[PDB]
Amino acid sequence: AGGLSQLVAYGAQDVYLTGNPQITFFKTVYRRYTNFAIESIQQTINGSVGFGNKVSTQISRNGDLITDIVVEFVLTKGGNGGTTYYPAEELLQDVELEIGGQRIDKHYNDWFRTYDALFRMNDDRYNYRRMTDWVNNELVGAQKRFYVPLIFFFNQTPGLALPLIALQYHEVKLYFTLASQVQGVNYNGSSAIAGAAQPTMSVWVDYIFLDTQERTRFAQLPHEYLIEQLQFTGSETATPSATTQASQNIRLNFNHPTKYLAWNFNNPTNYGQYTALANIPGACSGAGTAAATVTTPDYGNTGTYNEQLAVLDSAKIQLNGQDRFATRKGSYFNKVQPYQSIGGVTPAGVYLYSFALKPAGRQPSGTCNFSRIDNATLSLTYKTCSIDATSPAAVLGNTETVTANTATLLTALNIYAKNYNVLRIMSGMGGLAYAN
Amino acid sequence: AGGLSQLVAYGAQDVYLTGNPQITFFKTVYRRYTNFAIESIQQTINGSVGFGNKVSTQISRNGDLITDIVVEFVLTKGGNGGTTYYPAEELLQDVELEIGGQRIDKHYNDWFRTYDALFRMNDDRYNYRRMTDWVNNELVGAQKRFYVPLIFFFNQTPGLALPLIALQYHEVKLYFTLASQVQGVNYNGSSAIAGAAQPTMSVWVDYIFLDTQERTRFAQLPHEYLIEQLQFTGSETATPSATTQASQNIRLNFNHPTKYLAWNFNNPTNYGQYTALANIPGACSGAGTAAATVTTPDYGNTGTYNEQLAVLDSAKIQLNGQDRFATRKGSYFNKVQPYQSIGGVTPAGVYLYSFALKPAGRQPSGTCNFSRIDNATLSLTYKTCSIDATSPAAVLGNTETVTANTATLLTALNIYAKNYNVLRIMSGMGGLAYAN
Amino acid sequence: PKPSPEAADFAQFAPKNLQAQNFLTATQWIGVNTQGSSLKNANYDLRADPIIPKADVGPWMMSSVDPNIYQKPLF
Amino acid sequence: KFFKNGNVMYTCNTFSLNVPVNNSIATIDFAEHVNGAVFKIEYNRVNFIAPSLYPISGLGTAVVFDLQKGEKASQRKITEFGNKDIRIADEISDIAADDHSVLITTKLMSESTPGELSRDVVLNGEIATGRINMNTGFVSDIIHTKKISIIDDGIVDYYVKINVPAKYSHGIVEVVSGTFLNDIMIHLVRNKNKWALMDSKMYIVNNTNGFVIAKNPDTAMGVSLLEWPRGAVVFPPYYNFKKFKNVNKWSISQQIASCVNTSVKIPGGEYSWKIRLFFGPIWQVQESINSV
Amino acid sequence: TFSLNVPVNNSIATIDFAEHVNGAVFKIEYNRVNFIAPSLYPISGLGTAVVFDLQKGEKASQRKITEFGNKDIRIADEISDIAADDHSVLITTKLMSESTPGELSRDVVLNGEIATGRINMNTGFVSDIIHTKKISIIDDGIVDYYVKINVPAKYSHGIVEVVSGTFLNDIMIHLVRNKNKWALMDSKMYIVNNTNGFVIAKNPDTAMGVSLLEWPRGAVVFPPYYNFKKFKNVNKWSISQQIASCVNTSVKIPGGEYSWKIRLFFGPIWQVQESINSV
Repeated sequence: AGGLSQLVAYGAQDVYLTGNPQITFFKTVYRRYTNFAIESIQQTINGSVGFGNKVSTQISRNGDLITDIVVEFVLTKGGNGGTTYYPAEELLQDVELEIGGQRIDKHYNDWFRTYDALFRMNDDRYNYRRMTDWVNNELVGAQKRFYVPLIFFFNQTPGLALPLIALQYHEVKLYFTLASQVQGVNYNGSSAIAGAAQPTMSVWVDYIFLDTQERTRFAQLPHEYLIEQLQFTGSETATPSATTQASQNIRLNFNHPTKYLAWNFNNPTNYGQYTALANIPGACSGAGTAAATVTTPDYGNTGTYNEQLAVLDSAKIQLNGQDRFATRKGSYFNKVQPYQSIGGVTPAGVYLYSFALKPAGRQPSGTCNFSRIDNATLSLTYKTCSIDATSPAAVLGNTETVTANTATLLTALNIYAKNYNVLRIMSGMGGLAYAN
Repeated sequence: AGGLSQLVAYGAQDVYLTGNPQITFFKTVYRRYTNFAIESIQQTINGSVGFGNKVSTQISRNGDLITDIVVEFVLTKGGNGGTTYYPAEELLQDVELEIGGQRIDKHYNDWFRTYDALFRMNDDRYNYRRMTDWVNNELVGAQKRFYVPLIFFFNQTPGLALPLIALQYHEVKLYFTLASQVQGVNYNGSSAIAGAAQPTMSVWVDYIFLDTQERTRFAQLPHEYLIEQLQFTGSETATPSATTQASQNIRLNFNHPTKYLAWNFNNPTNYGQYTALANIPGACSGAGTAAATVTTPDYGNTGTYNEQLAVLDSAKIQLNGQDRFATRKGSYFNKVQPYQSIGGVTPAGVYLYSFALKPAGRQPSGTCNFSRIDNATLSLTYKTCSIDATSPAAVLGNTETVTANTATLLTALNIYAKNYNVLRIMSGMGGLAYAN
Repeated sequence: PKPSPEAADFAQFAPKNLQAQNFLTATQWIGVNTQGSSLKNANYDLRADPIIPKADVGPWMMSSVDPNIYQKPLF
Repeated sequence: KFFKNGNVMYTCNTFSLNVPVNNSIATIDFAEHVNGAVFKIEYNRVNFIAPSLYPISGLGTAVVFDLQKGEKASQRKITEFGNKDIRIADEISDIAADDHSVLITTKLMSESTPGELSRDVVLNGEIATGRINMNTGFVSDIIHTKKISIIDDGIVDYYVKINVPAKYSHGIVEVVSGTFLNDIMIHLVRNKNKWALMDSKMYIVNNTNGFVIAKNPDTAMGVSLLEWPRGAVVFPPYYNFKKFKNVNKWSISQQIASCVNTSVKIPGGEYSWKIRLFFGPIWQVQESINSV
Repeated sequence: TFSLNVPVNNSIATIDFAEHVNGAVFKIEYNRVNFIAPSLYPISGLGTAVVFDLQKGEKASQRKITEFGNKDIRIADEISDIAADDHSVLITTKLMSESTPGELSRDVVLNGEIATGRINMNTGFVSDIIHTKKISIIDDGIVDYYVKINVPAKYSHGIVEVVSGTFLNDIMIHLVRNKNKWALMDSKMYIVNNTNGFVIAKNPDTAMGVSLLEWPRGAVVFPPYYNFKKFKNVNKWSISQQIASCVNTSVKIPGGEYSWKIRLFFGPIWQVQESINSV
């Protein structure tokens, strides 16, 4: 009576559902695993820590494999609420991973902001904000210990952990470049803030120490890891003024099979600004009041979702001079692509086109082999920058082919490509199997 | 042009990606399962329902396996919007799981809040609150039905569903303790609310009705299930307001393979409060205006994200007199560990340290078995509660090691351990494989 | 071995409604205590402590703390 | 790794009308129940010891037939040009001789009749002992089954199985280690001319004409083959090699092609082999088998 | 066009191939057993270092007219035998391997487009029906020859083989399925062996043996539905099986695939009888 009344109602149309059952949902079996323990210790930083300086962190061989790495910065505010925007990862300007004397990849200030913008997309990006930025309207003088997790190929999943028990003759180092200008801590815009103290930096590395039986195998057998790289060269935008619509052809100097291309349009002096400024709430400093300035962002709200303030009208990607797909408007790459491949929201001004079915995961699922493409380009068409940013009625009520006049400040073009390589581990040395 | 461009541009590195294919993404073969139906059936409750009263349900064999038990309440407000904070969880004070006369598990009001604080943090925390709290600024007298899904080992995934047909000679029953005080329903702060009606409650059990061939196997075959348990005894702290950065070393009493430890510093009067009260928005009743009272929270906003209002400066776990990892500051366990281990937001004041790669999951991924060690101690260093809770310039503007003078109210130390055990079911009777 | 009111004899049916059993559980109910007395004395140091058998040589100072050897050493 | 607990493989194999059909007339089915990790089977005082080290180790009537090895099936999937023991896909990880590093999928049994479903492994691991490379994963994609069916009459039918998408090489049906204490080696010819007792060479290879085999030191084990595949569907001149080797303690072989055919491909289906074994004194074995 | 008015006449026999493709001339020989396919028509020679005819060979044919034993009107044939030279027969594939040819042959109407006697039924010289042949010569001297017919929604009479033997076959002998002894009866020189006949042999001195292997039958319930086979043993040798010898309107034939397997082999009359007696 009830569940039974449905249970017995078995026929022909559910034979292909429950005939000759192979699985059940009501008795799961858990696969036993090699024992291990998670240990997290402090690495030594060689060099002077400070703004604009460079230090080298030497990873010790205290455990057998390396998994998660988190870099701490202790600093204070130089301003009121809303004057900062992820200063922790602006400070962590560049991180370069070197294994045995050769480089793997290099992660840039805005890459960290981009990955967070277009892959870490659920409430975890609030958690991330809490780790890297000021969230609770903190005031001048407040002190906070920031955590900037690194997002290298092995920093999210244990399956690609660095087998340092194998790599006994070739060390792994982390090279850190720190920003000389951090918004709201040392400079407000370009205006230096007096009394800005230097940060305290610490690099924490999570070691896996595992059972002697598999530990011994790790130390002796060769390995091949599905190591992933990030490749990057910065470029320049061709943003128009008014009555004229610009376009430009960027040559994509990428190699090795990719998962996606991700690009943003940046104001060089306002970290994280991918959109134009407008006199609307959250778009510029003082927005909505008589003191509103559309040349200075509301730093804490720098990232917005109003693509009307986007500069990009349309784009298409070419391979060997042939179009990959027909022209799409900028809103396609901002809203449709992250939806079809990842399932989150990408802030305005940041764009992605995927090749992989699951670019968020690490199981290969479709790649563009740029090593076999002799001429790859990205063709960008811009919005006409004719809207008067100072008039709320002008930015909130205009058409799709135009943008704010303040968009002309987005002079830096940053195009990233995420690609595959093979990390080969053999008799104490590790390195990258392909280089193109 | 189009897709053929990449397919012909095939290379040598691709032998690691698309050479000698093993799988495809475009031909999914589905696994046929065993016929079943799910039904929500009301079970009876023994005991007088009321505040401070205890009740129990002896769960009948309506079906084959239990997949999900949800407790529900009918409650009325004793106050206006903002006077409540997860009152359904405060009311469901103790839930004890008994299979055959011996305790298998027991969960606490505060644990439900801790689990929700840690693990259930996406859109589900909002729908969870919709089930357990008042979310629409409801006024005195509003009535709604509340649902408190239980989270024992057989409720989180159907693969751990409890087979009753395998346990015919043992009773399966739940005990429920109903809190004598529920904030915003019977008491406003510490004072009784006149006209507070007793609650109405029902315990719904969702049964699995499965077909005969598998039902026979369930009854006839012995079973072993990998199950979760919650270990818990509460303690107290001594957070200073002045003269010392106090330390505490609390001896832990845990056994069995532990997935993680989690803890908070609670207010024994204000349910779910893990941070200090302050005259800043959402931090206390009337915050931001002259009527602000810093001794009473703005209950609907009891949970916050500002670690400045926490009391924990640092912690480490010491095993057998030696530190298993080096000291971390308190914000580490509130933000970095759940980032690495869970992938969501943890509200301030709730802390976790994992032994596991994926403690949010069901399958074992690293444990600390406290049955083999001699001394498990959690070492805490506290913040000095020496800034003015009523002055935003101080609450939003100070250093890492100091917190609000009101923070000393967080005197209840709640340390939980989540562990594995094995449930053995033989000849219609069950129990635990191991017990200490 | 049973009083008559207990049940109708089961025959000529096969719904598989009820279990066969011995009606008693003990150690497998309560669960095996893995600690024993091994944590009264201690191995705070990490190397495994070689075992000298608990031979109860003296009649007055026997003790009951168990061998306490780690199940698998670190090596 | 290459020594991982297990792996998966995909093989693409197509053909049209260039494949003969070898009728695998023998097949296997089960009605038994899942057991754990050991069998002890007895009937008529004939015991079978089936340890966890691998499922067939010893047997006898208060005696043993070896100290070290029981029966195993295997393959020589590719023997490019008659090369050495490069790819033996044994059911026993004899390279270790202590751990059974072989995945077992199902072990059904009932008293008197155990069965088996297991994967095989590459005997040489990854070490290229020849001039060519061997394989990748230690555990291969071929599965084997067994049924050891004891019949009330005091006889047991031993069924083994092999399968692979394609092979044009040499199969190993049983690798057996019968003790050296079997002085008399004797077999009957299918022409029923005589029992061909011969021990002067101690080099015995019983070809197609050999009907049944027996060995004893006056206490005997009988061997009577029943079913093996053949291209008996249309009887082409396609190769179907069936023969025994008794130059070693004992081995049963089956071969499809002399390392390579002219231009012929392979069914890729299931292969089967049903052999009847039975035990007793020299008299009982001879008296029973002489019935046929 | 029919629904469920046909019995299960189960064609247990079927033919398949494991051979390769070749062009337009085939000669197969092994252990003195040879077949000659000159592409004038599929089979012109057979035997073991002997021949049986010069101009006629093995073929399969149909008798589509069931008007109570009428004359040769609706005879679909495999060979353009009347011309006896111009092989105006479309062949689908000509396969071979060692000792084993295979062929798929599209049949033709024997009489052509003209009527004969009184009536006819013909839409063109070439017909849609495909016959199959397989000749597997075994190294022991036994050769298995299979034939095939497939005619949808039929009620007909099929001729399994037609072959012409040499006049040098004076001794006729057949074995009755009682296996009591061989029946040496040659006084008629025309033997019609029905169900009771098991195997036959013919020889002037060295013999050709015949042993049937498989023929379609309704063996699901063994109904009384007409399933009769016979030999026509005269100088010319035909093997046939009737399903609808008359105009049957009450019950039809499924019209699916039907094949026949016959085991042919050669050797001394003694060896032929001994080979069968042993089985």
